[PDB]
Amino acid sequence: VTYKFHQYQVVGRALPTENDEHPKIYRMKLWATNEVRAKSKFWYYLRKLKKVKKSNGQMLAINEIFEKNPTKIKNYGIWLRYQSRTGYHNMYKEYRDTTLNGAVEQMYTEMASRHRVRHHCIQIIKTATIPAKLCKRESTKQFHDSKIKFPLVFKKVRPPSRKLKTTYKATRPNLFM
RNA sequence: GGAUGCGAUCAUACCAGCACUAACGCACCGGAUCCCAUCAGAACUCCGAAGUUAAGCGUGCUUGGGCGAGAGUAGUACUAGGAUGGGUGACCCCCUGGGAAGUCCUCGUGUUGCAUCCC
Ligand SMILES: [Mg+2]
Ligand SMILES: [Mg+2]
Repeated sequence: VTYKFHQYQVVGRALPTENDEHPKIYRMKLWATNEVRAKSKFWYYLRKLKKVKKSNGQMLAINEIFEKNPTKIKNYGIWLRYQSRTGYHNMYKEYRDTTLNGAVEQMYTEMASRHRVRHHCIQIIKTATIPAKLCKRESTKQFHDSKIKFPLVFKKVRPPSRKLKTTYKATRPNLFM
Protein backbone atom coordinates (compact mmCIF):
# COMPACT_ATOMS: atom_id res chain seq x y z
CA VAL A 1 0.00 0.00 0.00
CA THR A 2 1.66 3.18 -1.28
CA TYR A 3 0.17 6.67 -1.03
CA LYS A 4 1.54 9.63 -2.95
CA PHE A 5 0.47 12.02 -0.17
CA HIS A 6 1.12 11.30 3.51
CA GLN A 7 -0.25 13.03 6.61
CA TYR A 8 2.25 14.09 9.28
CA GLN A 9 2.00 15.70 12.70
CA VAL A 10 5.02 18.00 13.05
CA VAL A 11 5.88 19.45 16.47
CA GLY A 12 8.33 22.31 16.92
CA ARG A 13 9.19 25.34 19.00
CA ALA A 14 11.44 28.37 19.07
CA LEU A 15 14.93 27.89 20.47
CA PRO A 16 14.92 28.41 24.26
CA THR A 17 16.51 31.67 25.40
CA GLU A 18 17.06 33.54 28.66
CA ASN A 19 13.77 35.42 28.26
CA ASP A 20 11.84 32.25 27.31
CA GLU A 21 13.10 29.15 29.11
CA HIS A 22 10.10 27.11 27.89
CA PRO A 23 8.80 28.62 24.64
CA LYS A 24 5.38 27.69 23.31
CA ILE A 25 5.24 24.35 21.48
CA TYR A 26 3.38 24.35 18.16
CA ARG A 27 1.90 21.41 16.27
CA MET A 28 0.55 21.11 12.73
CA LYS A 29 -1.13 18.47 10.57
CA LEU A 30 0.46 18.69 7.13
CA TRP A 31 0.32 16.84 3.82
CA ALA A 32 3.46 16.09 1.82
CA THR A 33 5.00 13.36 -0.30
CA ASN A 34 7.78 12.97 2.29
CA GLU A 35 8.62 13.87 5.87
CA VAL A 36 11.37 16.23 4.67
CA ARG A 37 8.90 18.28 2.63
CA ALA A 38 6.42 18.12 5.52
CA LYS A 39 9.05 19.65 7.82
CA SER A 40 9.86 22.28 5.20
CA LYS A 41 6.20 23.31 4.99
CA PHE A 42 5.92 23.23 8.79
CA TRP A 43 8.77 25.72 9.05
CA TYR A 44 7.24 27.84 6.28
CA TYR A 45 3.97 28.08 8.20
CA LEU A 46 5.70 28.70 11.53
CA ARG A 47 7.74 31.53 10.01
CA LYS A 48 4.71 33.08 8.29
CA LEU A 49 2.23 32.79 11.18
CA LYS A 50 4.29 32.83 14.41
CA LYS A 51 7.56 34.61 13.50
CA VAL A 52 9.64 31.51 14.28
CA LYS A 53 12.27 30.68 11.65
CA LYS A 54 13.94 27.33 11.08
CA SER A 55 17.33 28.88 11.85
CA ASN A 56 16.16 29.98 15.32
CA GLY A 57 13.74 27.08 15.79
CA GLN A 58 13.77 23.52 17.09
CA MET A 59 12.27 20.38 15.55
CA LEU A 60 10.69 18.17 18.23
CA ALA A 61 8.64 15.36 16.67
CA ILE A 62 7.22 14.14 13.37
CA ASN A 63 4.91 11.13 13.05
CA GLU A 64 2.88 9.77 10.16
CA ILE A 65 -0.90 9.48 10.52
CA PHE A 66 -2.50 6.39 8.98
CA GLU A 67 -6.19 5.81 8.34
CA LYS A 68 -7.72 3.82 11.18
CA ASN A 69 -9.80 1.56 8.89
CA PRO A 70 -8.61 1.67 5.26
CA THR A 71 -11.07 -1.17 4.53
CA LYS A 72 -14.23 0.99 4.69
CA ILE A 73 -15.55 3.95 2.70
CA LYS A 74 -15.84 7.39 4.29
CA ASN A 75 -16.93 10.86 3.23
CA TYR A 76 -14.17 13.46 3.51
CA GLY A 77 -14.54 17.25 3.50
CA ILE A 78 -11.59 19.53 2.76
CA TRP A 79 -11.52 23.27 3.46
CA LEU A 80 -8.76 24.89 1.42
CA ARG A 81 -7.57 28.23 0.09
CA TYR A 82 -5.92 28.47 -3.32
CA GLN A 83 -4.41 31.12 -5.57
CA SER A 84 -5.86 31.82 -9.01
CA ARG A 85 -4.37 33.89 -11.82
CA THR A 86 -6.06 36.98 -10.32
CA GLY A 87 -6.22 36.41 -6.57
CA TYR A 88 -6.86 34.10 -3.64
CA HIS A 89 -10.08 32.24 -2.84
CA ASN A 90 -11.52 29.84 -0.29
CA MET A 91 -12.94 26.48 -1.33
CA TYR A 92 -14.71 23.56 0.34
CA LYS A 93 -14.79 20.18 -1.40
CA GLU A 94 -16.06 16.69 -0.58
CA TYR A 95 -14.71 13.28 -1.57
CA ARG A 96 -15.40 9.60 -0.97
CA ASP A 97 -12.48 7.24 -0.40
CA THR A 98 -11.20 4.52 1.90
CA THR A 99 -8.43 6.78 3.26
CA LEU A 100 -8.01 10.52 3.71
CA ASN A 101 -4.77 10.22 1.72
CA GLY A 102 -6.74 9.16 -1.34
CA ALA A 103 -9.19 12.00 -0.77
CA VAL A 104 -6.33 14.52 -0.62
CA GLU A 105 -4.83 13.09 -3.82
CA GLN A 106 -8.25 13.42 -5.46
CA MET A 107 -8.44 17.01 -4.22
CA TYR A 108 -5.07 17.90 -5.74
CA THR A 109 -5.98 16.22 -9.04
CA GLU A 110 -9.37 17.95 -9.21
CA MET A 111 -7.93 21.38 -8.40
CA ALA A 112 -5.36 20.88 -11.15
CA SER A 113 -7.99 19.74 -13.65
CA ARG A 114 -10.77 22.25 -12.93
CA HIS A 115 -8.89 25.40 -11.85
CA ARG A 116 -5.36 24.89 -13.24
CA VAL A 117 -3.99 25.31 -9.71
CA ARG A 118 -0.60 23.73 -9.09
CA HIS A 119 0.17 21.85 -5.88
CA HIS A 120 2.33 24.60 -4.36
CA CYS A 121 -0.53 27.11 -4.76
CA ILE A 122 -2.92 25.18 -2.46
CA GLN A 123 -3.11 25.46 1.33
CA ILE A 124 -5.22 22.97 3.28
CA ILE A 125 -7.11 24.70 6.09
CA LYS A 126 -9.10 21.77 7.50
CA THR A 127 -9.94 18.11 6.96
CA ALA A 128 -12.71 16.05 8.53
CA THR A 129 -14.70 12.84 8.17
CA ILE A 130 -18.27 13.87 7.34
CA PRO A 131 -21.26 11.61 8.11
CA ALA A 132 -23.49 10.73 5.18
CA LYS A 133 -26.36 12.93 6.38
CA LEU A 134 -24.10 16.00 6.79
CA CYS A 135 -22.63 15.93 3.28
CA LYS A 136 -23.34 19.05 1.22
CA ARG A 137 -22.30 18.07 -2.33
CA GLU A 138 -24.65 16.19 -4.63
CA SER A 139 -21.71 14.25 -6.09
CA THR A 140 -21.06 12.45 -2.80
CA LYS A 141 -24.74 12.26 -1.81
CA GLN A 142 -25.68 10.38 -5.01
CA PHE A 143 -23.91 7.22 -3.78
CA HIS A 144 -25.65 7.35 -0.38
CA ASP A 145 -28.08 4.70 -1.58
CA SER A 146 -28.89 1.46 0.24
CA LYS A 147 -29.70 -0.19 -3.11
CA ILE A 148 -27.23 1.35 -5.57
CA LYS A 149 -27.58 -0.06 -9.08
CA PHE A 150 -26.20 1.02 -12.45
CA PRO A 151 -24.61 -0.62 -15.51
CA LEU A 152 -21.02 -0.18 -16.66
CA VAL A 153 -21.67 2.33 -19.43
CA PHE A 154 -18.02 2.78 -20.46
CA LYS A 155 -15.69 -0.23 -20.37
CA LYS A 156 -12.37 -0.31 -22.21
CA VAL A 157 -11.54 -3.50 -24.10
CA ARG A 158 -8.01 -4.84 -23.63
CA PRO A 159 -6.30 -8.21 -23.15
CA PRO A 160 -5.30 -9.25 -19.62
CA SER A 161 -1.73 -8.22 -20.47
CA ARG A 162 0.35 -7.24 -23.48
CA LYS A 163 1.34 -10.90 -23.90
CA LEU A 164 -1.98 -11.52 -25.68
CA LYS A 165 -1.96 -8.23 -27.61
CA THR A 166 -2.24 -8.66 -31.39
CA THR A 167 -2.29 -6.04 -34.13
CA TYR A 168 -4.91 -7.93 -36.17
CA LYS A 169 -8.13 -9.63 -35.07
CA ALA A 170 -10.42 -11.84 -37.15
CA THR A 171 -13.62 -10.33 -35.70
CA ARG A 172 -14.62 -7.00 -34.23
CA PRO A 173 -15.15 -6.81 -30.45
CA ASN A 174 -18.50 -7.97 -29.08
CA LEU A 175 -19.64 -5.51 -26.41
CA PHE A 176 -22.84 -5.40 -24.37
CA MET A 177 -24.03 -4.28 -20.94
C1' G B 1 23.46 64.09 51.43
C1' G B 2 25.49 67.91 48.92
C1' A B 3 28.12 72.50 47.22
C1' U B 4 32.34 74.71 44.77
C1' G B 5 36.93 74.58 41.13
C1' C B 6 38.54 71.76 36.91
C1' G B 7 36.30 68.04 33.78
C1' A B 8 34.48 62.97 30.97
C1' U B 9 30.15 61.46 28.46
C1' C B 10 27.51 65.54 25.47
C1' A B 11 19.25 66.03 26.20
C1' U B 12 17.63 59.75 30.45
C1' A B 13 21.54 65.94 30.82
C1' C B 14 17.12 70.06 26.66
C1' C B 15 12.53 73.51 26.72
C1' A B 16 8.08 75.42 29.44
C1' G B 17 5.05 76.19 33.88
C1' C B 18 4.77 75.55 39.38
C1' A B 19 7.05 74.33 44.70
C1' C B 20 11.29 73.87 48.03
C1' U B 21 16.52 74.21 50.19
C1' A B 22 20.03 73.49 57.29
C1' A B 23 25.55 74.79 57.09
C1' C B 24 29.84 76.10 54.12
C1' G B 25 29.99 77.88 49.51
C1' C B 26 28.32 79.92 44.90
C1' A B 27 25.76 84.21 44.06
C1' C B 28 23.00 88.49 44.04
C1' C B 29 25.19 92.98 46.07
C1' G B 30 28.27 98.44 47.76
C1' G B 31 31.67 101.81 45.25
C1' A B 32 34.98 103.91 40.90
C1' U B 33 41.11 106.43 43.79
C1' C B 34 44.02 103.18 41.37
C1' C B 35 44.88 99.19 36.52
C1' C B 36 41.13 98.75 32.87
C1' A B 37 36.45 100.12 29.72
C1' U B 38 32.78 101.88 27.12
C1' C B 39 27.46 106.74 24.37
C1' A B 40 26.48 104.22 28.86
C1' G B 41 31.35 101.45 35.94
C1' A B 42 25.05 98.14 31.62
C1' A B 43 29.21 94.98 30.24
C1' C B 44 34.69 94.55 31.19
C1' U B 45 38.49 95.91 35.01
C1' C B 46 39.88 97.17 40.05
C1' C B 47 38.70 97.99 45.49
C1' G B 48 35.20 95.95 48.97
C1' A B 49 31.45 93.32 52.69
C1' A B 50 26.23 97.12 54.28
C1' G B 51 22.10 94.04 52.95
C1' U B 52 19.32 89.47 50.54
C1' U B 53 18.18 84.38 49.72
C1' A B 54 14.21 88.06 45.65
C1' A B 55 17.05 85.96 41.31
C1' G B 56 20.99 82.57 39.41
C1' C B 57 23.10 77.65 40.76
C1' G B 58 20.73 72.86 43.14
C1' U B 59 16.41 69.65 44.18
C1' G B 60 11.25 68.09 43.38
C1' C B 61 6.14 67.92 40.50
C1' U B 62 3.44 68.12 35.55
C1' U B 63 -2.09 61.73 33.00
C1' G B 64 3.47 68.61 29.59
C1' G B 65 6.67 68.85 24.73
C1' G B 66 11.36 66.69 23.40
C1' C B 67 14.85 62.95 24.31
C1' G B 68 16.32 57.40 25.47
C1' A B 69 14.71 52.06 25.94
C1' G B 70 11.19 48.29 25.11
C1' A B 71 6.61 46.10 22.69
C1' G B 72 4.25 46.27 18.21
C1' U B 73 4.11 47.44 13.32
C1' A B 74 5.84 42.28 11.20
C1' G B 75 8.10 37.74 9.33
C1' U B 76 4.80 42.99 6.73
C1' A B 77 7.80 46.26 3.03
C1' C B 78 12.33 45.20 0.77
C1' U B 79 16.03 41.79 -0.65
C1' A B 80 20.63 37.43 -2.15
C1' G B 81 20.11 32.76 -4.79
C1' G B 82 16.42 28.75 -8.11
C1' A B 83 12.86 27.21 -11.58
C1' U B 84 11.65 24.47 -19.58
C1' G B 85 7.32 28.51 -12.48
C1' G B 86 1.83 31.17 -13.43
C1' G B 87 0.46 35.12 -16.59
C1' U B 88 -0.83 38.10 -23.38
C1' G B 89 1.28 41.60 -20.42
C1' A B 90 1.59 44.35 -16.05
C1' C B 91 3.10 41.74 -12.30
C1' C B 92 2.93 37.60 -9.03
C1' C B 93 2.91 32.45 -6.34
C1' C B 94 6.34 28.83 -4.65
C1' C B 95 11.70 26.73 -2.96
C1' U B 96 16.93 27.80 -0.17
C1' G B 97 18.07 32.39 3.00
C1' G B 98 18.43 37.58 5.13
C1' G B 99 15.05 41.01 7.03
C1' A B 100 13.49 46.97 7.95
C1' A B 101 10.60 52.09 9.04
C1' G B 102 5.94 55.91 10.72
C1' U B 103 1.19 55.47 13.59
C1' C B 104 -0.50 53.20 18.52
C1' C B 105 1.10 51.38 23.65
C1' U B 106 4.49 50.95 28.13
C1' C B 107 8.53 52.59 30.88
C1' G B 108 12.71 56.23 32.32
C1' U B 109 14.20 61.72 32.84
C1' G B 110 21.19 61.30 33.98
C1' U B 111 25.76 58.52 35.21
C1' U B 112 30.38 59.87 36.65
C1' G B 113 36.67 61.34 37.51
C1' C B 114 40.34 64.56 40.70
C1' A B 115 40.76 68.39 44.43
C1' U B 116 38.68 71.76 48.60
C1' C B 117 34.73 72.54 52.00
C1' C B 118 29.88 71.92 54.80
C1' C B 119 26.82 68.39 56.95
MG1 LIG C 1 16.26 81.08 44.74
MG1 LIG D 1 6.44 63.16 27.80
